[PDB]
Amino acid sequence: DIQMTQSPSSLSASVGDRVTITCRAGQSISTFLNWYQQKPGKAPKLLIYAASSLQSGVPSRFSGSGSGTDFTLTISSLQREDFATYYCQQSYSMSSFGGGTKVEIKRTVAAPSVFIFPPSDEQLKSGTASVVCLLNNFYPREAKVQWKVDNALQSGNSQESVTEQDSKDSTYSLSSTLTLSKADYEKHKVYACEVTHQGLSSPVTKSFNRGE
Amino acid sequence: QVQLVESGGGLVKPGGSLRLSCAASGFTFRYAWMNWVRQAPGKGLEWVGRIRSKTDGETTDHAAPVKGRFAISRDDSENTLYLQMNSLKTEDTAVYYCTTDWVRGTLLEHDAYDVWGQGTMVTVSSASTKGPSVFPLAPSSKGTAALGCLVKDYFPEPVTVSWNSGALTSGVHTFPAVLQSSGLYSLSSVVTVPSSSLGTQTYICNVNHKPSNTKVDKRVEPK
Amino acid sequence: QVQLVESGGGLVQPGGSLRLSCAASGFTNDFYSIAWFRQAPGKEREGVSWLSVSDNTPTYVDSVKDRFTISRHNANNTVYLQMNMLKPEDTAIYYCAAGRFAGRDTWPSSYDYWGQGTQVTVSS
Amino acid sequence: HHHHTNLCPFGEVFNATRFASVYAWNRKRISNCVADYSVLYNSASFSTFKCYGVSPTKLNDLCFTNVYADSFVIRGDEVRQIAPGQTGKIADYNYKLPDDFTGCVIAWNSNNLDSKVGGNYNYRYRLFRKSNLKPFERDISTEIYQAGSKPCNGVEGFNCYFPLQSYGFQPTNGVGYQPYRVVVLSFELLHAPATVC
Ligand SMILES: *[C@@H]1O[C@H](CO[C@@H]2O[C@@H](C)[C@@H](O)[C@@H](O)[C@@H]2O)[C@@H](O[C@@H]2O[C@H](CO)[C@@H](O[C@@H]3O[C@H](CO)[C@@H](O)[C@H](O[C@H]4O[C@H](CO)[C@@H](O)[C@H](O)[C@@H]4O)[C@@H]3O)[C@H](O)[C@H]2NC(C)=O)[C@H](O)[C@H]1NC(C)=O
Repeated sequence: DIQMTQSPSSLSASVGDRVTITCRAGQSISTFLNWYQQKPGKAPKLLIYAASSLQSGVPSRFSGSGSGTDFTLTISSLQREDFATYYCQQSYSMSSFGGGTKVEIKRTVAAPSVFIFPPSDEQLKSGTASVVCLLNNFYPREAKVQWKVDNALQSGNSQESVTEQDSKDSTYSLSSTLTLSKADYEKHKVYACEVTHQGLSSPVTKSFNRGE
Repeated sequence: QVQLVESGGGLVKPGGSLRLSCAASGFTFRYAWMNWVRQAPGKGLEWVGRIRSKTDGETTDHAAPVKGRFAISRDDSENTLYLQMNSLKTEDTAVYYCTTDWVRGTLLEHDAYDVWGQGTMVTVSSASTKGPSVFPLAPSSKGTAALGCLVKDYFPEPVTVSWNSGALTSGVHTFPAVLQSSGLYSLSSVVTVPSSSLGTQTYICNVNHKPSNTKVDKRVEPK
Repeated sequence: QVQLVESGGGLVQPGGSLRLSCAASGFTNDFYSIAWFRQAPGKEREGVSWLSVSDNTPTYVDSVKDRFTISRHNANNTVYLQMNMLKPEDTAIYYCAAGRFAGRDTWPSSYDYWGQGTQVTVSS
Repeated sequence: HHHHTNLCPFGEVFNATRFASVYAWNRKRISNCVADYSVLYNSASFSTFKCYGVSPTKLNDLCFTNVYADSFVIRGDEVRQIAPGQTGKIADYNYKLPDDFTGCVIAWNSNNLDSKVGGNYNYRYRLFRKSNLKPFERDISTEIYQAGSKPCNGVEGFNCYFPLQSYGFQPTNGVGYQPYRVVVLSFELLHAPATVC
């Protein structure tokens, strides 16, 4: 029930850098403080308990310090897989977590691989067309996807989804889904997505003609 | 092999009730303290409550957000931890974890969660369940090709998608769902494969939506 | 066998002095320790001064640090507590205790041998 | 850096962030280092400093074949049981000193480290045993203890109880019920003419 104020909520760092995260308590919590690491889609993993003691089997580059009201989690030299969100938890009165700190890793620029998928005939029987544009294994995260139908620039009928940063090659992947009705879909021939990204000297356009 | 497995949970109406189970294995259940921790989609961890071993009193504590509406019980005879949720709200939508405390022999650090479960999803909403339609994302013609599946128009969260019943894992990206304007979720799962294996290897995504008891195995062939 | 005989208390005005004495008899060697416990009206016994005899090491609590002096006269086998600059706070029943060890302890239950204490009262 | 002349790592023992439960008391052997015990003996940090079979002042003047540092946490009323010739739940079933103990018993109040709002139940002690501990014996078994003549069959119940009980160290406890940290230094001396050492 003690407020745990964690900082910074996000930070960017490269492989080998030295990272430090802070938790400050609204009152002394002695050394009943633990640090957890949560990877995407996984449950949290206990790294450090009793403010300083390191979990059996956790790499040595992790370390914690602190007592009373201010605590520190430190990564000596960062690694690729160390990418995750970190929460601190006080175990003094009841149990409360910190806001969490998302540690974003950095790497060299990587251009996306762009694929386009036509709507399945099984879906066209249902009366809706979904066109999927895939941007595979790129960095940094910023990317613009432009849907063009017969050169008409689309807005209002597409959604994107971005993967959490890959724990191995440090890249992202993006999925854009353009959705038309069957009747609207069958009025046009050329369906394209235009990908602009820092790793591309000029925008890449992947397209198809409906029915070929 | 200390293992915790949560069960129960899914879609439940606002103001309704729901009870979660947590199956304990690999350790003597009646001597471990058990805590519930939840995490809303895209938000942080929130402690729900705690119950001590019967040897230490079997006393319960609950977090302020859930006090008077959630109850933690324990059944040492079945090695099961329970959480009875009542008067549920939408802010109660979260993945719920059961955890046990850190014990390495004669060493002990209570309220340090070192064994977590996989978590179960609880969605509190007035909407109705809908099973997803699964469509192939076929590898086109125009060294490495990409194919996938479209898990469209389902509710509530979540779905799980594998490839070739778990035999295909390398190069798989299963994207986080997006909430469509129709109030339904859509999700894609894609995988990159060599172009030389499109005519001799068969790829099947296995989409599983436990909220609607929907199981779909979808074969993806080049167009 | 082991017996602690106690004397030296009385009434004094705030600021005066007073000399307590603890006579330990029945000890085979010098390997024992003496402590002074005082019991304010209603309070628990609290130690204020210690003396490990075998090594001649005194110890005081901060509240009497520069006002009390503990010593032993090897001839009469008696430990003296010289209480100077007495304050009304010091009013208590002062006991002397003993244990078969070299050192000091804050817990009365660590001392096996006691003597019915002398009264010390400081007022005007 | 490491050299046989560096100061003993007494910091690792006295200032450790966590202590062992008294039923599973820690033992740390101390070797290849130099120590000033006269600095430990005169420290106000310790409320309990009692040596047995040797005077604390001359610890620096003597030669040892081995020195151990045993540590654990008990409650305040139990500190008097960490001494030769004592009985009680701690002296009988957790940590026993021999009648010819050679060394020092050191203790300080650790309420500000080991107490916790709602109770710190990390620290535990053995409550039931069939027989008393031999000196310096350690029993860390958690087998169901059998009271009555009926067998236990590995489960708690009628006349069959778990052998360990947890302290509930709360900051507002009475001093007799507050946690105290204990270090027991025992020595094995060199057989030598006193002329040497
Ligand atoms: C258990 O821990 C306490 C507390 O130590 C605190 O935590 C430690 C982890 C570390 O961060 C410490 O810095 C911190 O205080 C120890 O108690 C401390 O003991 C030291 C040394 O005995 C004291 O610091 C000293 O202060 C003196 C002046 O008052 C000075 O003489 C000392 O050395 C100075 O002089 C030398 C030259 O002779 C110079 O080279 C040094 O650089 C230094 O200036 C030293 O500064 C603290 O006052 C004590 N603090 C408290 C709270 O007690 C304790 O020793 C330790 N016990 C064991 C067994 O490990």
